[PDB]
Amino acid sequence: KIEEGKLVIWINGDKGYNGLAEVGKKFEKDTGIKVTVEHPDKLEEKFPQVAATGDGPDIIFWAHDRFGGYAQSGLLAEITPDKAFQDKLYPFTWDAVRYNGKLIAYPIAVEALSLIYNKDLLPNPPKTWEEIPALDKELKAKGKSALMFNLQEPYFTWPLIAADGGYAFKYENGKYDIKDVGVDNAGAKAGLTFLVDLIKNKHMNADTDYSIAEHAFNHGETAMTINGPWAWSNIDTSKVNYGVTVLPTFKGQPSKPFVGVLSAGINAASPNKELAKEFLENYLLTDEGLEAVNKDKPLGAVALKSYEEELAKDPRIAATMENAQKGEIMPNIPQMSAFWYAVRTAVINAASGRQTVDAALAAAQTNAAA
Amino acid sequence: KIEEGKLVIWINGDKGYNGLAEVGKKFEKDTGIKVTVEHPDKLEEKFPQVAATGDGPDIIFWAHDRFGGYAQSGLLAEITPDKAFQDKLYPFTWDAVRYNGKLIAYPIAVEALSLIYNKDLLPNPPKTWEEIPALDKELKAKGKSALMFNLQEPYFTWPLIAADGGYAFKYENGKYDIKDVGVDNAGAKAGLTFLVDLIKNKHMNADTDYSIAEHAFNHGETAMTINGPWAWSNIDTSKVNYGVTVLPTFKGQPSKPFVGVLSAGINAASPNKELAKEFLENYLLTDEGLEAVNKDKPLGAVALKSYEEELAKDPRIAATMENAQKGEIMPNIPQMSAFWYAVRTAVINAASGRQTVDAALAAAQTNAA
Ligand SMILES: OC[C@H]1O[C@H](O[C@H]2[C@H](O)[C@@H](O)[C@@H](O)O[C@@H]2CO)[C@H](O)[C@@H](O)[C@@H]1O
Ligand SMILES: OC[C@H]1O[C@H](O[C@H]2[C@H](O)[C@@H](O)[C@@H](O)O[C@@H]2CO)[C@H](O)[C@@H](O)[C@@H]1O
Ligand SMILES: [Cl-]
Ligand SMILES: [Cu+2]
Ligand SMILES: [Cu+2]
Repeated sequence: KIEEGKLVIWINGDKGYNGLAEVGKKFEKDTGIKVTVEHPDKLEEKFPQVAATGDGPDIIFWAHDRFGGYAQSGLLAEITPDKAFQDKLYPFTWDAVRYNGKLIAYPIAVEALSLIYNKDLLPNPPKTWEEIPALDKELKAKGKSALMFNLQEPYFTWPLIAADGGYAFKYENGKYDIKDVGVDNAGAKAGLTFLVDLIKNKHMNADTDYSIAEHAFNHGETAMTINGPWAWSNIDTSKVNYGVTVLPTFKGQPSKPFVGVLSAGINAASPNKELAKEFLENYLLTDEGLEAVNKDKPLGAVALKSYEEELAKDPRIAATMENAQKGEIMPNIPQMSAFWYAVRTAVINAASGRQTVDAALAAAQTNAAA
Repeated sequence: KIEEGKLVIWINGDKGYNGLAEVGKKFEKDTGIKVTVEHPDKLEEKFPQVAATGDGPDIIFWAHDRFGGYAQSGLLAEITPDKAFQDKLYPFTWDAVRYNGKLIAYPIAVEALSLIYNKDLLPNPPKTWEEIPALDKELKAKGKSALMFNLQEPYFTWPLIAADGGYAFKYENGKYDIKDVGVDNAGAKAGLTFLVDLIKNKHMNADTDYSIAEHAFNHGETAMTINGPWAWSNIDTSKVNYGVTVLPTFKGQPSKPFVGVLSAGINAASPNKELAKEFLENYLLTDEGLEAVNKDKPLGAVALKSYEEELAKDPRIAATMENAQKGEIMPNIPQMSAFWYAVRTAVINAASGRQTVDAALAAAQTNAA
């Protein structure tokens, strides 16, 4: 079970958990309540397992797409901000955390992937995916590469897969049709085929993951990476002269990243719901609370209107929002976990050459629709 | 082709490359010759590909096991230390880089994996692999795990596989029989099966890699990890109260890590062979040079006698040598790269459940021979 009189928070290890811990220290200084911030592996998978038994964190942070599943499984407390508090956050961010008519988490920030590039190696970033092999040929001659990014998580490859027509679930008449999946269509096939060709022609390696790409970019081994706002801090530290910009187009069309709203849900089994509410509304979701987290690892475009307006002039955030507008907000429906698992397998199997692109996506299509 | 009048060095990203760069800056300061230290991805695969076309770095750092393969391909210059310099290093480290009667690299340091444990979480670490499932169950109740280590590179799982009888190439009377491969015998199958069982029982995850394990240990999420001396610097930084100790036994037998001698080879295509020799003999392989590297990322037990003497009181190094004594120094023969590729595939396939242990090891056996 969950311990009373304190708060346990889970957040992913790529986020500003040290900053969040500082907000927690302030909370403790004011209320005497200890806040423990943890970053378990696979937390988005563990949470539903442990929460069902009445254990786990008081508060879970993740992108909003996971939350409908958690809500449908009875794992989340309905949140009860008054109208005054609601007015403090952008309406579209509340939309991301509304499920079956109820608010099931507090929205924190809007995230989208951008192209990040080393201005020393590449003063002019490429407008198109198609020119990346040419850039890589140039750079390979200097002992570098053009582009490295996490190929192990479909989140990162999705923008390209979606560009020419791939989609998750078709929206119609105000709801997602979970039986209409867009993962094995011509557009999705074109996008994944391009990625696989990049690997076949040795411009990328199938096993490149988050840490490998981050290392390479931050040590100037590769001219570009694809990543979210949380990654800017480590780049700052590495002293690389970087820019953040619109993702490359594919077949003349915008890459379409899936947009996540980082959100904080309260465990239905928590005996500290009021403390969790006070922490989130009166400490984290303030100018100063968001600053503490953002200073650790940037959040993106925060849900709090006041602080968002303050940071909006940041060109990196402008780029983030440009990419977000070109993409689509993720659904929060329970079927999303099945979608992501299916596409994850498809990309890994196609990238490694274990399956053809056609075979991989045909299977994912079926798997995603249950 | 390689640029004349400078030095390009490749070394793995887990080593003290910044320390090495400092030795390089000292070289440039004294000679005007710029030294560029790089740490490319998959450099042990990269080097032979580019060196075959006469490009690549002037100097390549890797464990000695890969060097016999490079030499047979003609990718390395024979090196020419006088006897006075050779006597500066331990004969057994020179043995590791002797191929076809010739010295094909400079030995730098001796590496072996040890068990690293969080003293606060686990004051008395387990002596056996067999007690790990019960330890994990107890720690899981506390929100921790018992053990996380890199399951993606067979280097890290080899000690368990070799514990009860597994081996690469039969070594008899001072010679390796490249036809007598021990990767699919009862011992190796017992070892790998125990590993796969840990995963099946959720005590470990098949996808755990170097970064995941390092993060978990250095943030106190797991009580133990398995790693080499290069890892200690990041643990120091993390403030985890750690100890370095003997690997757990399996079926009553010591884990048997493959011991590596970090070594520096000179590209046969380098136009700077003399500069490279100078940098290596007169700058790197000195108490000051090695200290610079070691202070960045610990080297282990260095090949240079004088400096090894000076660091030998370090209990972490003593534990490293105790594990090394229980293991086996790697062969340097050309067949090693085939051996490693085959075993890596087998461990990953068995761990993921894509193939049975028996089938994975049988394929590796065939591929390695
Ligand atoms: O890759 C599938 C994965 O995508 C998204 O996860 C993102 C997350 O939104 C970001 O905040 C960041 O942490 O990177 C993650 C990808 O590694 C979905 O939110 C997640 O449900 C899904 O499994
Ligand atoms: O995993 C196979 C791999 O094992 C050894 O590589 C070690 C290396 O010796 C250490 O210095 C350290 O870098 O970790 C490596 C494992 O990731 C062999 O030397 C290497 O040939 C082999 O592929
Ligand atoms: Cl819907
Ligand atoms: Cu963590
Ligand atoms: Cu590197």
